[PDB]
Amino acid sequence: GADGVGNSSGNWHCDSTWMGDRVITTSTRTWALPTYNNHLYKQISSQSGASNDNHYFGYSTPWGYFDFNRFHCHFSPRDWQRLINNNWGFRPKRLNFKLFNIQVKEVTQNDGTTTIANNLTSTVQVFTDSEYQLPYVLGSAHQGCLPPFPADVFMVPQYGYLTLNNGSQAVGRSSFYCLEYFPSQMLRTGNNFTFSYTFEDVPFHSSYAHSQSLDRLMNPLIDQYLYYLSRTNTPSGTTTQSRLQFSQAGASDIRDQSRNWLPGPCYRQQRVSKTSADNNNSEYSWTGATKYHLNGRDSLVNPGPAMASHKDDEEKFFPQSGVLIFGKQGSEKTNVDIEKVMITDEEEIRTTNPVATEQYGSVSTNLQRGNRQAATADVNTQGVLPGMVWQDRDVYLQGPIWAKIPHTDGHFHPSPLMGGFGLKHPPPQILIKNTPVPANPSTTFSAAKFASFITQYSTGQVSVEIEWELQKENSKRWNPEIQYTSNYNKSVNVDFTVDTNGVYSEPRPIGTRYLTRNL
Amino acid sequence: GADGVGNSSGNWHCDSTWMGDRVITTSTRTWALPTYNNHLYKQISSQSGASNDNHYFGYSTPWGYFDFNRFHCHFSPRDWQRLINNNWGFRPKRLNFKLFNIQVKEVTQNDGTTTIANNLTSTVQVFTDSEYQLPYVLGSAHQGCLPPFPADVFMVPQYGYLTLNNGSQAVGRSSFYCLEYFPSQMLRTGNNFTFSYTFEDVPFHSSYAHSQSLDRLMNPLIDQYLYYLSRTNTPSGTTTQSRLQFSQAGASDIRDQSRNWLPGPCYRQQRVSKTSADNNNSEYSWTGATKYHLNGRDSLVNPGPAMASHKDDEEKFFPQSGVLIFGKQGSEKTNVDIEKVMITDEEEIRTTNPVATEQYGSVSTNLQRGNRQAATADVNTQGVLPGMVWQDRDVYLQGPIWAKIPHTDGHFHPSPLMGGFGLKHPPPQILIKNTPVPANPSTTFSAAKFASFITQYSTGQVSVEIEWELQKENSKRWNPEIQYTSNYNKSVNVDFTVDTNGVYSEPRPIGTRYLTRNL
Amino acid sequence: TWALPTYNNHLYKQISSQSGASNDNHYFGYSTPWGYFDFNRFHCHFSPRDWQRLINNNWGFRPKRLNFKLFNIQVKEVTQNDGTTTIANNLTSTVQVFTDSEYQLPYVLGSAHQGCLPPFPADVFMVPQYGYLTLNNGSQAVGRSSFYCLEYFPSQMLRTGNNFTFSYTFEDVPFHSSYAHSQS
Amino acid sequence: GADGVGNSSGNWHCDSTWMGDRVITTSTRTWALPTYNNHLYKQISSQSGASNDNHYFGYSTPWGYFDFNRFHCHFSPRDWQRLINNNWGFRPKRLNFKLFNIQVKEVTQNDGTTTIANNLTSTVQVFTDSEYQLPYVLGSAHQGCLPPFPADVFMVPQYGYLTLNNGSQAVGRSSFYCLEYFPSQMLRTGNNFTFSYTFEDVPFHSSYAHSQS
Repeated sequence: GADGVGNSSGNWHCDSTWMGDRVITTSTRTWALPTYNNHLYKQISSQSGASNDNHYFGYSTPWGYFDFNRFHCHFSPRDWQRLINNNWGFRPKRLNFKLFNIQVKEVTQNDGTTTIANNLTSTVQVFTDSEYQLPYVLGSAHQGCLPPFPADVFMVPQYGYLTLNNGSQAVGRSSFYCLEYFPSQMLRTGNNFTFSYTFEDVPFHSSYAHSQSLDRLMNPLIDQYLYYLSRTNTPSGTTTQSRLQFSQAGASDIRDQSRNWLPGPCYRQQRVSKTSADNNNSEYSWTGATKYHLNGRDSLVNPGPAMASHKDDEEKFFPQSGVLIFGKQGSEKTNVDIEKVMITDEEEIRTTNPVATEQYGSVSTNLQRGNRQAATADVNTQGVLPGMVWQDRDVYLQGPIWAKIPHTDGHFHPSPLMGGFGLKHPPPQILIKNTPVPANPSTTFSAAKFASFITQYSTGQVSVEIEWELQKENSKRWNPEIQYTSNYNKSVNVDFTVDTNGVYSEPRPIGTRYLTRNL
Repeated sequence: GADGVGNSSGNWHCDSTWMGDRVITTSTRTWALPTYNNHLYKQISSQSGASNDNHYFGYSTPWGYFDFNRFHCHFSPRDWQRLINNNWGFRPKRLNFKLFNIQVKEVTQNDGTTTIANNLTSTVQVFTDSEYQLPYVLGSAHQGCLPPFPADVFMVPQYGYLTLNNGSQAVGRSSFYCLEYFPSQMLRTGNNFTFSYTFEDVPFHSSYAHSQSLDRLMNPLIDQYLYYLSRTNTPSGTTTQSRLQFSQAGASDIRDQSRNWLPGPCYRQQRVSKTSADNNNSEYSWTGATKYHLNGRDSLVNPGPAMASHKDDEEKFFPQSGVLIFGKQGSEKTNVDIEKVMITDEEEIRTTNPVATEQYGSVSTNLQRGNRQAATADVNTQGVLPGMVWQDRDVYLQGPIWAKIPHTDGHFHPSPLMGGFGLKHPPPQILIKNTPVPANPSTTFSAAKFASFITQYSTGQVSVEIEWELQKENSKRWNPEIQYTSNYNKSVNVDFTVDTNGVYSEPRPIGTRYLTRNL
Repeated sequence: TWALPTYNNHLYKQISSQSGASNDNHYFGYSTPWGYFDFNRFHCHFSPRDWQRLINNNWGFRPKRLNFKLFNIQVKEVTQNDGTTTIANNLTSTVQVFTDSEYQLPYVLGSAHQGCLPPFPADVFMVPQYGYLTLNNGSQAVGRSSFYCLEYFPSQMLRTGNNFTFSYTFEDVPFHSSYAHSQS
Repeated sequence: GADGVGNSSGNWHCDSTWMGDRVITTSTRTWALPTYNNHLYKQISSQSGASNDNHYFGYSTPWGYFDFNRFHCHFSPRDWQRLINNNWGFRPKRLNFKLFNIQVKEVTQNDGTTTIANNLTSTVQVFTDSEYQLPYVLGSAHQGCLPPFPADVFMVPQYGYLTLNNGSQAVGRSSFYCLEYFPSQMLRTGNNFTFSYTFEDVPFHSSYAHSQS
């Protein structure tokens, strides 16, 4: 804190710089914090009637929180292009955070019109847990981000959490956390708040696409010295007899060649098309879904393991849940049409990961003999076999930056499914509250709890700064790369700009992988 | 060794201390060592008639060995409760071992009654391999532990080993080890023996249970910004037509929400019930078992991969082999009833690992089209997919502490299946023998091998000390934890105490995980 | 977080029992405008979980030392004009606080009255009024009964930006016994 | 412990001296220790039929114990008379204790007559709790004192204890103590044992009678 009431508690830094190695990003927004719940905790549970897998049990706090998990908070559409086109990889070294210029208003509903006036003595209290002692809500891809466009004002979302349940009823192991029981900093008008954070080592995200499929690793000019079994039986006469022949695989085959590697694992998806006439007429939405079954209830697998989507020369098809889906500007919550959503497309992983809608391969069912013919079956699911390789999912732009690895005895390969950077100790949650002000107590002592409070809210500015590390590309490719370009044709509205009514919108999803590497 | 015959070679430390960080444990027992095999090695094989998977080939040595692999050796029932209730994790830093007060008796069977007298000149010889050159028998959960109750006397078990076989016949690669070909220390009455050992780094065992299921990671109060496909077709008229709608998943669904993680892998089990009337009438014991097939013979998977057992609000069911089973005091070897065994229950892993008796999930079989409806199948088995998490099995109390990782080119996540700590260099085996004494050779030279020896046995005391490291809990949970408590009601006998005949017994299994953490 | 009303309209009053009453129900005393803070109860200082390190893990405990303070004082004035009240800051108003520490007042604490700090940290509570009793005969005072004016102590007058602190040290006291005996 | 098997582990001090201020007393006895219970603990309870106030619940250990709680152990009838006639008060400042010359015999019941022979390799194990962690049996005025007359030989009594009961049945708070779970010193033939102790301040006992009512 500092001097106040007529002295600002901070300026607007809010700029982006590029040092040739690392990137430094800063952004600033204006927020408004209501009082939630009327200053009291409440338990919340699902409805009486409900599906067995829709039940939940939890609590809802008066507190509220700041979240920037999304890139578009930290990157303009132009700054995003110093990154994509020019770089193979990037990772989040370090960040910095602060709040300033806090001011608290009180409102009076007298008569039919409200009035709003400053309360200079009121306070706001803020803390960051940083010991990871609370349930961690971030990384679930909720709403309430800092707006992508710097001039908008946003509303701070409410905080809540869930724990173990049986039906709609709690179990004995379920925990209840009172946020009032942490140390926090009470901020009056002239006071300000700061903290800084340091990311743990994490591998770079890969913004390259491969220039070679795992099918073809070799030169066609030279034959292998290994043999495979080419032909099972021979035409000895008008009737064939069994004779085993062997061959060496050259450029005329290439399906029969020996290899050191296999594609990544798969957990299979249903296929649907964007053309409405192609798809079947029924509800398969839930029945045809791919699911995992945990403790007697089923849960859809929305992102799934990373897989190529539409195969080759079919754009029309995408896996049912297998992809991320973003909404356009101003889309309603429920039952919205096809042209309102923006469906992501991942074709860049064809070279390693298998297509989401097709089988991994085929495997031999039985042992052949003289009188019993061979047989085989398609394998729809694979775990990880020694000697396989894969890629991860794009981070895109408006998608999530990081997620927290659960605390467990084992985990295989931490990278999270939606995208981005798995962290064992991610950026800590920041929680904020309006301190309650009692209103006009009775003259005689009571001992009952106060039901009456002054109605008030607060507002101010918030600033975030992150340092990013870059991985440059060095490549001998002769011919030019594919780049991200805005169309040069004329239009009614420019892309990624405000319209005539002052509404900022994002036309399309933008993925991170354009530049090409060889496998 | 030291001065002897009238001077003791050691005292009894045998105590437990708690330093606030690490635990130090000591225990002392009295043992008796017979001579086995009549001082000679023998090969042993399975019976002539036998199942193809019951064959074995091996050897049986005169030597015998000390094993403490079990916690109840090192922990009383009370000492076990500063650990469980007060701590999140513990691991075995260091240990210490010694033998002392050796005395050797010789017995004469003359007439119809034996007499037993000291032999002061006889010796006992002891060694520890420590280079891991012998077959390692420990970790197979055999009998012969130090007794749990300090006042009992125990018998030292015989040592043997198995190697490659074909049928009941040996192969050419099978190895034969003569324990006489190691250096050993010959201990006479006044002599004593010691060595110490240091555990390699191993991750803490997790004595917490999770307060959140992997289903629910998020706050119900806020909607996601991601979309899923809610409804496949639309009622355009008395007949429906295909139209794709999308939706955002809030608290009213939660089965459709996007997630960054998946449950652990599964290899499925058959389900049985404790109520006798429920189960089917037949022998499915072997036929309905889950098995793995190695070199043309089948082997039951007794512990299996770690899984939750009875699901939710069904206690009555447990997986067929999927759990550990302990016997009560004085239970016979074969065909014992249901109320004699103590069946362990693992419900604490529901939040991550899937139930042992149910499928992992469902996967799409085929590609839909206009005229072909969607279809899907249940997946009964999963390997490890990137981005899954799981937990390990409880160590309990009377179960095994550690096991030795096999020496191999690769192994995934070493932790062993029964429970406890996988070690690449575990505590070395200690082997002990009675030195043979010839009896009255003939007056004329023979050159035949001696068939006649003095009949004798030895006894003494043994002491073990282990240092344990503790991991304290720091938690903001408001409401109280579940703890382990002995019932306060009156009873004929107290639990974990001797009866009226002086027989110590353990009433129930005690697992290590009570205190709760958030996922 | 607390809220302090003005009691009695800024004046002392003597109080006595009712005219008709049982001989053992009579009392004589005074009621002050002042009000007081009391935490005499454990649930103020211990959550239900923190209470379980103590019980399960320990034979005895005693209160070595304590520390106390008040901060973020703000004073509101209310206007009853018409049918609806309005409430606004008075920035120049003060609040005055003292601790006797010489044990010169009647000591009300330890009688297990209401008005503790709430057990749950998010609640707001109301500061209770202070009063005391002295010798009586029937409903009438005796000559030895004493009258204490709290205005006659030194106190600290706290305006909006001011704060208050003091600390205290317990005298030696034997541990409380949280064991039960295993032998009769 | 020390050298043994042909070397004594201690002498007989066993004397009384008077310094004009403080008294120093010493006494020595010979003991015999049987094995009790056949090397195992047993719970013990009262009989089925019994009065409500005669019920008890407890355990009986294989262990046995030394007790001198009685003056006649430490005072002859003559030494008792400097004290009484010549003094107003006395209190127990300090004590010292030891065991020595341990020898272990083994017995064979063969035929109709027993034989008894030395076992030189056998041991005896002794400890003192000193942290007061066991039930304290002493001070209940049981039998088994060191004899008053120095030439007698005595038998070491068995140890046992009681805890909470309801009827003849145990309650949940009742405790079970295994004496094997203490550190102890294992004494072979040539070994010996010692410890010393210091009394806390206690007021003198009053050996005067009043000359005024």
